Amino acid sequence: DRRKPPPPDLPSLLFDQRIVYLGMPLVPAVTELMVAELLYLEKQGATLPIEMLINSSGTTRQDGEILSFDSEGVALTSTMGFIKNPISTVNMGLAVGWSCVVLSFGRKGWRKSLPHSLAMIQQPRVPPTGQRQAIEVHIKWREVLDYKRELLRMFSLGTGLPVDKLDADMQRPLYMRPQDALEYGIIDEIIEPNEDKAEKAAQYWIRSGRAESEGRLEQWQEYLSLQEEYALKDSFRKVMTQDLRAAYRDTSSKLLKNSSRNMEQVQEFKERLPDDMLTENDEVRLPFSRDGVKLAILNAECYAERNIARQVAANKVSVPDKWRAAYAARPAPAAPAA
Amino acid sequence: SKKVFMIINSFGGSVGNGITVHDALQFIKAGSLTLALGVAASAASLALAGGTIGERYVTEGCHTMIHQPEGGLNGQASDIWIDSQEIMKIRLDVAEIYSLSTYRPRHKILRDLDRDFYLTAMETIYYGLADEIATNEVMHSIVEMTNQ
Amino acid sequence: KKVFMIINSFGGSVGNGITVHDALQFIKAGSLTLALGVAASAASLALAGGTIGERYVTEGCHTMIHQPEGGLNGQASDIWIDSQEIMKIRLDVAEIYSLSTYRPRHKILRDLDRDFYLTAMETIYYGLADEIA
Amino acid sequence: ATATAAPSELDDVGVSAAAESIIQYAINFARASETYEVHSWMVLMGILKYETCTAAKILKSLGLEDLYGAWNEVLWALNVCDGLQPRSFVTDIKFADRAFKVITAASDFAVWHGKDKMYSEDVLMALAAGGVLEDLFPDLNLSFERVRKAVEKESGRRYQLP
Amino acid sequence: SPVVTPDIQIGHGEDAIEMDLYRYLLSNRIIFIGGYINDKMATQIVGSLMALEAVDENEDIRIYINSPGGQPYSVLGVVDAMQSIKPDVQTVALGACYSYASLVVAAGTKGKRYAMKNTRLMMTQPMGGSQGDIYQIKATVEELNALYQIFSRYYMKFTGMNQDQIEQATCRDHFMTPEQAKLEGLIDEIIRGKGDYTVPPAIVRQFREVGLVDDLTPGPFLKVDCN
Amino acid sequence: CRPPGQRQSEWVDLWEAYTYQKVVFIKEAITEDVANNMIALTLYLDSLDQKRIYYWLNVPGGDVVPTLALYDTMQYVRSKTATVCYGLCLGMGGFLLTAGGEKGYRFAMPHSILMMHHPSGASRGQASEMHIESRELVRMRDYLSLLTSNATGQPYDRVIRELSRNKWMDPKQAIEYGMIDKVLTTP
Amino acid sequence: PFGLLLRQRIVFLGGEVEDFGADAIISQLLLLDSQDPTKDIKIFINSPGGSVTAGMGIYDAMMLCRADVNTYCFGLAASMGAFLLGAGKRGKRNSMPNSRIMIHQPLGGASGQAVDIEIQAKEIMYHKANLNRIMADYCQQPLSKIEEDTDRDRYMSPLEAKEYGLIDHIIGGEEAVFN
Amino acid sequence: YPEGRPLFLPEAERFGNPPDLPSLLLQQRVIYISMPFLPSVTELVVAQCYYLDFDDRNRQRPIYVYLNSTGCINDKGQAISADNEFYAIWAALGFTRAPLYTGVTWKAQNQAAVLLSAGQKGHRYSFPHAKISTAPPVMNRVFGQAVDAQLQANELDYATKYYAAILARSTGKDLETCQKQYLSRKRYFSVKEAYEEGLVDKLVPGFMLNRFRKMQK
Amino acid sequence: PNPLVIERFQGVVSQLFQQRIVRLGGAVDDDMANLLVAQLLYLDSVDNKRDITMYVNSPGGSVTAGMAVFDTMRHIRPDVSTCCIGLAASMGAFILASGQAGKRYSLPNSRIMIHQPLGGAQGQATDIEIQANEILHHKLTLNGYLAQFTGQSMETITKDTDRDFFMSPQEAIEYGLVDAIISKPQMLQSREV
Repeated sequence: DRRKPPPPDLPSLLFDQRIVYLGMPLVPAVTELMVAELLYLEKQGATLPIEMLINSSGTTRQDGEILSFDSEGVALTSTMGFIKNPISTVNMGLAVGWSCVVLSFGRKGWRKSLPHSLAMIQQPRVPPTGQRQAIEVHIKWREVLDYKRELLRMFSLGTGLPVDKLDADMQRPLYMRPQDALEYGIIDEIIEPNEDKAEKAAQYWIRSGRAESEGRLEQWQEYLSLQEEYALKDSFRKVMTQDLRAAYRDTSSKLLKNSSRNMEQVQEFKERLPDDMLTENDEVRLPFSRDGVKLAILNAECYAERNIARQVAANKVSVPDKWRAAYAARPAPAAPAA
Repeated sequence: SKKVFMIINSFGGSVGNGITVHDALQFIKAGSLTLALGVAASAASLALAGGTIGERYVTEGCHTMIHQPEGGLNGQASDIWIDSQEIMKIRLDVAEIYSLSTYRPRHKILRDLDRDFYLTAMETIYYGLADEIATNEVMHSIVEMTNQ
Repeated sequence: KKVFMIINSFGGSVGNGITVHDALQFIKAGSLTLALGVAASAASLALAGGTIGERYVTEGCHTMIHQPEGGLNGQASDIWIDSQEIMKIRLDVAEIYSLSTYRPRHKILRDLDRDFYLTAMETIYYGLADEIA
Repeated sequence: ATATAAPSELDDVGVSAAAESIIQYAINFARASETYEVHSWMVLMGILKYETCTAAKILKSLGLEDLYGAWNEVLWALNVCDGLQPRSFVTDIKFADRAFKVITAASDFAVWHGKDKMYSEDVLMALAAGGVLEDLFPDLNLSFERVRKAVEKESGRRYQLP
Repeated sequence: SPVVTPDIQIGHGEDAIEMDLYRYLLSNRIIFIGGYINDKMATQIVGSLMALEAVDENEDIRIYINSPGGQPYSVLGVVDAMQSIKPDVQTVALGACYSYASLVVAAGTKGKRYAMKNTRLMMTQPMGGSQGDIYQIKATVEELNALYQIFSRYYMKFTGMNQDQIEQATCRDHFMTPEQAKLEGLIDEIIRGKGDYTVPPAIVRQFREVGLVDDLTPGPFLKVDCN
Repeated sequence: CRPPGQRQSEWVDLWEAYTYQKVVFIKEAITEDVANNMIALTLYLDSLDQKRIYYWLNVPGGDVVPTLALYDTMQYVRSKTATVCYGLCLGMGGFLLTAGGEKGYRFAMPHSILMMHHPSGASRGQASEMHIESRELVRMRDYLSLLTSNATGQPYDRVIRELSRNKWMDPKQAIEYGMIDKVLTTP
Repeated sequence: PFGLLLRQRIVFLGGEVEDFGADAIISQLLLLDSQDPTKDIKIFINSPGGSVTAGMGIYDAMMLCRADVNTYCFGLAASMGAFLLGAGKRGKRNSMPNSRIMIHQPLGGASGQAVDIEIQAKEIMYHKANLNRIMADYCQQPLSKIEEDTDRDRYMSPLEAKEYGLIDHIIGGEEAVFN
Repeated sequence: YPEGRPLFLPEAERFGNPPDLPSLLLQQRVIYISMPFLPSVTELVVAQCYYLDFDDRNRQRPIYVYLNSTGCINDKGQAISADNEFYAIWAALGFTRAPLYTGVTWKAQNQAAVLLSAGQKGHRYSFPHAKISTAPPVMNRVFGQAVDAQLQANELDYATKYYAAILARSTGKDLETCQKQYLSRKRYFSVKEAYEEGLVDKLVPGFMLNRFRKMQK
Repeated sequence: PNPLVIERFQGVVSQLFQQRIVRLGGAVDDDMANLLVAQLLYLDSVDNKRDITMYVNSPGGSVTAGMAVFDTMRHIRPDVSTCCIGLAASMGAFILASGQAGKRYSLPNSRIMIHQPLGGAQGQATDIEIQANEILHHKLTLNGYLAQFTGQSMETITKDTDRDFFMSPQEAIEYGLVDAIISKPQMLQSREV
């Protein structure tokens, strides 16, 4: 203790525990320190793990300000591939642009993240040229193509997705949830909160009585009552549009044409009966809704307030004020108005 | 050093920085004691709720301001539709923290998050953001335990 | 003993690349030049100025090769004198590259006409690097 | 544990052709309907589409003789109650927490039933243990004690449970 | 126009040259409202309303409104001067209306409020700013409550709705289509083209709220399920 | 040059480590503030010991008046000097190459860009004081040409005609013009 | 346009009151008095403020007019237009039924020498004392009550402006005034 | 690995004098405020009273607070800060068991003036030619709706209620008396009549005029 | 620049009113759209049967400023013949597509550029999703109107409108922006044998 001096500040304390903290955005001043930090830890041993924290907006700002290029993000992942020790990276909050590329370039199985962190990948930003010549635009576009393909190359080895899949989602800025990053291939597991803090906080609200005495029971009842009224509202919206489709199929049954058999000859020959096709077109069957449930009892509501209408029969010749179209429309026996 | 003490006195900033300080305090094995001075903004009240339940102290002159985070930028037509779903998801993400730490319903958090809602020292204890009113004695034990 | 430096530059004047070029040959011992990310015109002069056999490059690194640029304004006479300055500087950096790539000089002036970029594959074929790290 | 959540337990483990066609019908149905999750209610979708299996004759003795409409009744129940909202793209189709307990119990019952290969009645027994037959058909009273006596009389073998 | 806007006028005659475009349109009892409604152009619209009042007392004075907003007191002076004249005023809505230009098109006479197909209307509470000491903060909230109480009963007289529907609409930023504003009573007649009966997406969301259209049968409308 | 080095046992900065090794580095332009630190450094090394001073220049240009402050301190000290060129010396920085070390102590890299031109100035106001500052700029022009004629051995009438316009030199022509003494090789 | 109302002897006072905009109204007010000293002159005031030096010239121009004057307040009247509102002839003062009236003292900045500060300090107090005693004549109000109401920076609805004595009649039959 | 224990005046007298002028004042338990209430300067004064109550042996020596600032209201009248920052100052200063001896050099504009009377009674030190001002505080630029101006009116409502509660304990007046006397208009106070009002009590200790010292000689 | 260019430009525009030709030039602003609305209703008053040759050359502009330009052409009695000179924009080619079918012309060297409308959102969290619904109201109606003009489907429009897409006059006939190409007959150029 007497021979070893204490660390003078906070980044020197995290340096002694082999913890690299990327808390600054990707500027050229901070990238020369990270290639000096990772190369110094390789000389102290190629078997010790390296802890890495990621908190930056990448090479650009979140509002759209271009402060650097995307090429400094390429040199950051090159030192991770040149090194030969296991690296455990932890995403801390924000991860935009090249900050999630170095998050995915870690060792598989040790990529960690917070449950409420933010991850996003998008296309790199290009500064304006300033009204230069014509042939420099094609070389500048080739500089975009070499840096976009290099970004898709480093993103494919960290996740495993093909190049054509990753290029289509990168055209728009797609934000990634920590629950969504597991199936995408960004991280490997979710850092859980302290279980000792969870059971002590849950036992404090029961013993002190603050979970029921401060009016929480009357407000949580209104949360279940508003969810019950919202579940009653969309169910009434769904039975009305089902009766509209049932009335649409009943009005379509009074038709005498051969337009349905023309589509059967040009399409496939297997399913001549209504059956499943295992594709996008999942045809629902609405008259096959005979539930017969004796548990959904109707409430204390009487339907005697419904008035009596005219109830015009179906065999009528009365037509509305429309343009004439009865050239081949023969009058049906159930619908003479055609 | 089984307990940490961080004085919270700030006007707040971005909502992404308030998420990181709340997730870090609920991760360490040591105890986390949070004391606020002045106000607690949207980036500061998450650190107020990030402490353990039982040792959240606020003074008599302390206030608390809860509001939805701002943002937005200029872009194309479909680019605004992507980030507006993100701001609505971040606003639902901070509503999950206020409903878990204060045991409030989810529909009543978004009603108070819709406008700039200010709180006094009395109604902060009644809401659930803090635990009890701070005094001299609750911080006299803090400065004497850190000497050894 | 052996100097080891990281090469990373996306901009800057090429006149500073001549200062770091002759400083590398002033060292009696060998030099290890390892390029990462972007290598501009001032950075490629330090990349080609190293010892032959110890110039490393990664798979994702690129090298930018272009002619010098300058800003000229003033009287009519010193523009003509400074026009020969940018011409012979472009002829000077062509002779710097020619000592390493073992190519004829007239083909390098055609590549120095416009901006020229190289990936990790044809950098070894053009002699700016040695192998892939 | 979660080591069974892999396609090796559905293909590299000995499963008869009557039972493996039910699980394979549930995988591509979730892919064609653009929701890449497998629920316990869509496992019952497969046993009503393939009437040539032996478990389809158990529902004939229980009171479900109308084959085609009951296939569309659970398809209507999955639309307005659970929802068939399409998501964007998921490569590896994930299993739900309710439907994962149906698969590991059907393999655990086959040790107790005395069958080395997975049969189509084991899918019906594991689905009835979760209670998905009671909520879909409450008027017919699809209890767990009724289906335990129906399979033992049809197959002719006493099935023991601890 | 980024650099300059030329004088787009026409005056032609066999013997003498006529006036420019805005002077000729003002002689035909047509007033144009363009740009920000500050205190300077507020005297131009009121002063032209008093100019055409002395010419004829029975002809319908027409006012064309195309403004993205304006001063709340300068837009207040054009409404009450328009309601204190003899002849009727036929209002035509042009472009967009943001919380102040939607008031003057609703302040027209009943049966003469004509809105186009792609006009944008908006109704909100008035904004403002706090200033200094508490004797002026209490004067500020009493001023914003006075501007809210005046603009509340303006819509009650011209549309005939309830005060609960105004407080639920002017609480947040609410943009209204003319097909929706016809139900609210802000306008009287919708202006369409040669059989132009396209459905805006605000009515497709309104059709989704009542249960007429679902995701399986979208009908002959635009796609709305891309949320 | 931002990371420091060592002298014999402790950490010292890189420019100050060569100060104890009697090597002077000049990397920025010659302005009024950096010339106050250079002429105070020449008097400090002159008071300690009497050896040859080395000057490495990277001047891209500068003013006339602070450059003459550094030139007059080379002849005032009782020690010897030696100017070595690497990179570029433009404007008044090229004049400081020919300040001292005339007896075989002017070295240069083979790719150094040299530049020689007449000095300049700017001062406006009254027409009567414009004649006085014109006499100051004339007396500064011929005096700067007289020092380059004596150091390089060139005739005085050729320096007025050539250095009035734009003139640039490579190290191959700097040998025959007498501006430098030797050229640095690879070791 | 504006020239059509000029031949019908109706002028407009719009925008911020400046020194260049002050004498334009005074020059056209004396031209109407020289043409017809019997016909009334209707003015329209819409001003969000102004200087106390140039605003008093509009008040002296209406007092110099031999014919009667009529005022009309539309839009805003903030600290300068409310003084010119009541300054007309009693019984011929109309306005809009929803226009706002602001009675507040004028503003001013002071800088310079120590003797220079105390000169302009009592100058703006003499402007405050002169504006209070002039506005108390046509309002039929006591001086102690009208000197404290101008200190409060709160606007005035035209409903309570009638019994205050600043205005006489309201266009609209006095039922369209909203609180 | 060893603990970084602090050293105090009975222990650090052998380690020499502090090098910098704020560190001489920190050793003498004197806090000199020469800057208005910025968010940068309020963090050091919280750590200063935390250091004085960290490892003090007696914890009874009076803390001298010398204030010279505009508070949160500048000379032009706008708010460079907000009134909630002063609530962190009084809650941290009054926490310690040591008495608070308060002094003023020149000025105390509406936030430092209520801290001047908030010290220990009987020891309010003041210069004989200073200026004291008590005015109600203002708010910065806020652009909101009608209900947004109401909640900002409640923040200044609690500002006058908290500032009058300090003046009622110091001057010995009622709650409504301090709102009518101090927190109504922007007024100023001299040194002589503030002693009769109850703001200050005496002058600085050891004060003597140079002309009165010549009269003794 | 100097007003002498503006005075000689004001003369030739005034001669265009005698030939029933209106001018849409520069960026579509709020004040310039009001100058073009008043000049369209006047040409109907002298004759309600003759067409109006609309000159369209605009590099951009506001979205709601061009919305008043669109619906005022469909309700007037004569058809409006729209021509593309130089460059069309997102608010420029929407004027080009709003013309009468069979009378939309173009030059073979002009550029037709179409994309989704720009803009931005700033304010509170509820102010973001409301202002996002304003741009999506402008996104769905321009894609709904372009499907009726060109005759294409709804999904193929938004796949090209979401990015900046330039169009050639040779492919504009096959797509549906312009109906014909007005050009002089070429010279009888001899081949190289």
